[PDB]
Amino acid sequence: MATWMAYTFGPSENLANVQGMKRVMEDIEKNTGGEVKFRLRLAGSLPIQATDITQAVGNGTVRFADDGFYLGNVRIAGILRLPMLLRSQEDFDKAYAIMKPYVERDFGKQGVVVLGHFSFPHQVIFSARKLESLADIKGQKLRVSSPEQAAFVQRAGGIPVTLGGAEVPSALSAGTIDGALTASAGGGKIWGDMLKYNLRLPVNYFDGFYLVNKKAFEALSPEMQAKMRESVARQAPGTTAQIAKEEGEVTDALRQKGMVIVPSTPAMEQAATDLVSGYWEDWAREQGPEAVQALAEVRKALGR
Repeated sequence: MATWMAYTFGPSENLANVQGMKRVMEDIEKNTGGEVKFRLRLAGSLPIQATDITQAVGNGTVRFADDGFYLGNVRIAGILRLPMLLRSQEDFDKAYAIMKPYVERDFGKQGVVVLGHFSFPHQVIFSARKLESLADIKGQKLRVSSPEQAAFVQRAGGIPVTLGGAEVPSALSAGTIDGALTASAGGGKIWGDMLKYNLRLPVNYFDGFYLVNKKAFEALSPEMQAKMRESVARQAPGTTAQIAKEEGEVTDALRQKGMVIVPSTPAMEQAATDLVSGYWEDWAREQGPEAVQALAEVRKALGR
């Protein structure tokens, strides 16, 4: 009875997030007995910039999407990416139990309902320079993807360089950066011949939400709403799982290629947390009273 436009921030079909999106949509289609079918378009195939997916879902240009660039529209969710704060999906779950009402409220004001979440692994640290400890970060120029990552690197005595993934190769060859915060299955693989050390400190997750147009979703019968929710809840962890399996595989491959892999340790994590816990509170004050309050609750729940 309907075919819905779907969009993803993934630009090609080989990506684990895109495969996961397909699994979510397949489950929805089966579970609704074909009442809700999808046509998926990949990133760039529609004139929607990645940071504008939430607005495209909210106005119905597309009806369903994954989005990892929602922080511009849902600022209070930035707690979930503060450096060193979350160490596990159990930590995410604890934090999100607190964040959920704020996040659902603010997506809802913008015409969007949240149906699920998945995660990439932690962004960790790679460098062409020796990097086997937190002390080794000092004076290194490290590409970062956010002001929150910049704040971590700066606090660790490094020099953050905000660069997009595409500028990284020539930056490495020219020596204007030494390294980058990224995942093995992200930049690690494609930049791997230009990197030698990997300190697997769990700096922050990159992540996405499964988002549906609120008006289209609320127009479904109660039974079809529940089926759609069930399907996304069932499949979302599989997206996280596939991405995590690939991260492990690529890390093992990088080891065999000669990447020096330095695992994080409890002592190292504690030291790193002590460098940024103060910044979390500064960040929250900049974001306002709700962020301050929510952060207090999250920190109580996580014990850090």
